[PDB]
Amino acid sequence: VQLQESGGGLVQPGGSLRLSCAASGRTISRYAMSWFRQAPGKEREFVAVARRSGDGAFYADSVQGRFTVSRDDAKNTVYLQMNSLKPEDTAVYYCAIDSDTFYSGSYDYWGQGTQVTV
Amino acid sequence: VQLVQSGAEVKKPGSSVKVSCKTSGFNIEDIYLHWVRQAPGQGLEWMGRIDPANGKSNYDPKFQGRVTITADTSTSTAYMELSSLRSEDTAVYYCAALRFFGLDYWGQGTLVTVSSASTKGPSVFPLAPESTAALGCLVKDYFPEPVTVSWNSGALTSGVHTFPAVLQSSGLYSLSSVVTVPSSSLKTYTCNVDHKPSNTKVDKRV
Amino acid sequence: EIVLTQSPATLSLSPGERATLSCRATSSVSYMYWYQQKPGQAPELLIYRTSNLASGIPARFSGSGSGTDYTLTISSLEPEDFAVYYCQQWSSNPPTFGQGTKLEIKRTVAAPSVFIFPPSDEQLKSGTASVVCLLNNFYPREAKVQWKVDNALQSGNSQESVTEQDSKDSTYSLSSTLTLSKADYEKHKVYACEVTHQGLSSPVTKSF
Amino acid sequence: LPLPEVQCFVFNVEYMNCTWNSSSEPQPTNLTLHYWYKNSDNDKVQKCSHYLFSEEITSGCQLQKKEIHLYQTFVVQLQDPRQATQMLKLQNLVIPWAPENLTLHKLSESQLELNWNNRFLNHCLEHLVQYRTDWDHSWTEQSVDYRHKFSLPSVDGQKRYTFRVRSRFNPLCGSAQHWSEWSHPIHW
Repeated sequence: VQLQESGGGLVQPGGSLRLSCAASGRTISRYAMSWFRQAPGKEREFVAVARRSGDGAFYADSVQGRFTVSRDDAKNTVYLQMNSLKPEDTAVYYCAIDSDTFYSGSYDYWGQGTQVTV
Repeated sequence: VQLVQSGAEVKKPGSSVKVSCKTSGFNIEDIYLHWVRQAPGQGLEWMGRIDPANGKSNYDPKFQGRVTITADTSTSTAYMELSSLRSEDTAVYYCAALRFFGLDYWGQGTLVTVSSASTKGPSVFPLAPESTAALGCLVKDYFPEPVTVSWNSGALTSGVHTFPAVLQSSGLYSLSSVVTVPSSSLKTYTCNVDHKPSNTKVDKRV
Repeated sequence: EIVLTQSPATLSLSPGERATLSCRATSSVSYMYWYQQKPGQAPELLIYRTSNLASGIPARFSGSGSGTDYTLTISSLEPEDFAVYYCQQWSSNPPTFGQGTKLEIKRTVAAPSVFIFPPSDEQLKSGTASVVCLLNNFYPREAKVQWKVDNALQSGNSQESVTEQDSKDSTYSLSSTLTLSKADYEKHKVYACEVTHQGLSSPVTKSF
Repeated sequence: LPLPEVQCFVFNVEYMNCTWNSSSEPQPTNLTLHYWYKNSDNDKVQKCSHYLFSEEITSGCQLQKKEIHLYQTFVVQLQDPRQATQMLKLQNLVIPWAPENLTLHKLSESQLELNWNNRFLNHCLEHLVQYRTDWDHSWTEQSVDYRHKFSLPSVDGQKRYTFRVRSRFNPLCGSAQHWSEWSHPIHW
């Protein structure tokens, strides 16, 4: 799998941004798809996970109520919609695919990432 | 209006267990009494049914040879007898009643634990290694369930996680009771284990 | 028998949302009955004859369906609504239940706190060694624990036990025990527990 | 001679009291009651267990909550130990308990909002507020919908207003025409 992230850019505080993770090599219809963020002055932090359609979408405490993970299985794409962005959200966002179909967090293929500056 | 069942029974493999269900608040012969078992951590499993008025019983093909359901209208009590007991028969057996629609009334459930092991007292071993550390006591090799675990005689109740017992391959049970406390407080911490079936009380300092 | 398949196996939703539980039967059934089992209690009928509410059941619950496909709907979720629901049939003998849909509380994702406990000296004197790995306060439930004894995978030597969802914070705790003989315990030197969860970018290892 | 009519009444969907006038029989007879539901999973009629006794004779029966299935046909049979069968809709027989915790809120000088807490779901209940004045001896009636808020826009502080409310299982969840018992009147 070759995960590619796109949509990163400079956004004013309180704005909205959309990130897209495209998967090339395997179909996402069977695997969970997770977004992680890494601040320049921090370590990598879990943001959200979009599981298989109908299995729910889980979020971190910080992004709860603002971010939403959508899952376009036809295009093998996973989207992250951020609303009410804060300067604390300035980080590089990476996208990983959970190789375990049982959702045990086996992230083998990671993405290149996109810098989102607020 | 209640269904009252007999107490939990610890049986040996190859034996038989007779679970009773006494009905109050209505007539036994006016309902249909169904027997439904639930294995630990599993779904409901229908075993059989009986029309107490006529005495006719219908059994699930899985138990068609082994289970026998009878009724006594004089005492208003029904019995389910399961023979050739196996360790796969360890389950909670409920009596349900069909009066108008569905299984209206349910019994509290009788736990039947099938095991060849005998009553053994628990062996408590200390489990000891962030700003918060974790301490615990390993309750091992006891039979039967349950084991009551407390910390500092009830003083600790916040970070106490007691895990459900896992049946070992040896037929005995094991559980771990873990408390989570600040590392600076490392205050004396004690695990109190009460196994009433063997009349055992252990106070272990971890 | 008419096997009933209930989806999803677990349904994690926050209070106030709408829950839909599906029963599909291999063959057509006239009606569907729904039962709610709380932990430590007997099952309790909610829906009878595919749509009708049992006695004392609040109006949040609804039922619908036909043929093989049936659905139980909860318009609003409440704290007393998070239980295991079972779909049952009576059309064909014998009566059959669904394997159950555990309705779960959906909080935010929390990575498991991992601790390692070596066996005590007393247990070694007895003749056995048990190494314990504890995962504390993690959501969701799905986590993987594997034992790296001297960097070698161990299979069949471990047993896992997970608590129910905590009432205060709706999280989970798990304990994995590794049982070995004292000789086998002394053969090796480094004992490690490696844990993978969805909230963790990389596996967390704790060793002694 | 016809058997006495059974007058079943459901109370707050908690218990059902069924009663009959056995005194009409010249010979005191302990009439038996068998009840069931049409199109039920159980084909066996239910015999009454919680019998009510008056004048040393069976006057009725009492059914508990798990026996009360509204929106299903309840068949009651008075049997002489000659049968009398009545087909009933308990949805039209539910008598709610009286409204509780009556309280008047003085939103404005001329506005008085009467609010009451009912012991059953408010949506299924339509209320009837009767208010009385020292001069208006006749109890003025204003039916109130499932929303239990009666806002009188024209009140007098000098007048000693008395308020009393009676609920009814009507019309959302059932078409019961039997009003509940009056609550304890509150004065202002």
